[PDB]
Amino acid sequence: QCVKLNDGHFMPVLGFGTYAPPEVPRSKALEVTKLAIEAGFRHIDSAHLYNNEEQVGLAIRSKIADGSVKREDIFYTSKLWSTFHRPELVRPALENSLKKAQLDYVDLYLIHSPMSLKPGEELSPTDENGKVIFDIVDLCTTWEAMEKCKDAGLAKSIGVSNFNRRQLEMILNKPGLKYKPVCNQVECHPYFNRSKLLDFCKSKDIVLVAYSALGSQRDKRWVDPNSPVLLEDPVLCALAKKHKRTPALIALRYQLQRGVVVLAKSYNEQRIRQNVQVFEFQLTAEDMKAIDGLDRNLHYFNSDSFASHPNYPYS
Ligand SMILES: NC(=O)c1ccc[n+]([C@@H]2O[C@H](COP(=O)([O-])OP(=O)(O)OC[C@H]3O[C@@H](n4cnc5c(N)ncnc54)[C@H](OP(=O)(O)O)[C@@H]3O)[C@@H](O)[C@H]2O)c1
Ligand SMILES: CC[C@@H](C(=O)O)c1ccc(-c2cc(Cl)cc(Cl)c2)c(C(F)(F)F)c1
Repeated sequence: QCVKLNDGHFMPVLGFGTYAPPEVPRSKALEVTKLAIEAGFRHIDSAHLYNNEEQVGLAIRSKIADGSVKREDIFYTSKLWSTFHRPELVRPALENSLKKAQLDYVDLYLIHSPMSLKPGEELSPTDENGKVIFDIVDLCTTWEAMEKCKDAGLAKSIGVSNFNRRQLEMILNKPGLKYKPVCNQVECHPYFNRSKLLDFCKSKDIVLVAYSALGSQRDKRWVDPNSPVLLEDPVLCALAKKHKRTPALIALRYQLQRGVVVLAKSYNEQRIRQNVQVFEFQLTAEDMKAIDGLDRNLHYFNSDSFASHPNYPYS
């Protein structure tokens, strides 16, 4: 139930999203990560931005101390936040994540976003008028510092997130490139299937990783409340009736059958265990076709602040 990356390492096909808005107490992240591991999740997706590596790190070590799982069985993912894009800031930001998560290494270390921000300890650098402050960093130099982390054995694999094709090509055509990004974690779901980008990554042996596969958490901070609810789609519901499954299981299985590693966030014990039921059933060739036809080029995250960034991936 794993896929081989272009560096030889293997990543579980289903991953547990660990982001919850800050209004949720951080103790929940420690509990649901235990429930997710008990339910079958081995791939755990986190980030320095999420502010939960302390809790997710303890939940991993707890379930290891239980004997329920071993560290090698767990595929931990972290992300380098935008404020730490400069080369001298990459390795310090990774070992800080390692120190907080109580880990000697991360399985996967990502560039969280190509939209560089002003360097500093603050994650949302704001100016006097409410503007988020942008920065100008050559991401090829950022990637070089990621390569030094993989050679230092602090990240078994390295990759990117929220990169478009041309932003990927910039890395792929970098003189002196030592490692290729094993993955590119982007927003992907039946409404935003990213089919064109998916064929590009497959032709370079880059694993597409779908976040907001269940249509996101719909935070009013970033999501228009008038956008359609993904899991209330008539086609996904009608397929949920046909396979006696849930609309969510249809959305996750769709990504698995098309070669996309899927993430699934949930802070409810019953919906955590229900998500691993994605391995019990299968969709026909027709049903995969029906889901492909729901595409509407709709990304649920939309903000005017980032849309003026020169590295804003969408257009
Ligand atoms: N690289 C990036 O830039 C990036 C961006 C966004 C997200 N991510 C990662 O991807 C993960 C998932 O993305 P997301 O935050 O948008 O959440 P999501 O996977 O799209 O899920 C959306 C909502 O669906 C609910 N849910 C879970 N299982 C369900 C089920 N069987 N049936 C019905 N509803 C279910 C969950 O609510 P409940 O919690 O109440 O169960 C969840 O809030 C995140 O946690 C994060 O790790 C990465
Ligand atoms: C809050 C959750 C967080 C996570 O990583 O889970 C997250 C969600 C969405 C985005 C995002 C938003 C836009 Cl509008 C465009 C794009 Cl490309 C990406 C970002 C990012 F990358 F901006 F930081 C981060």
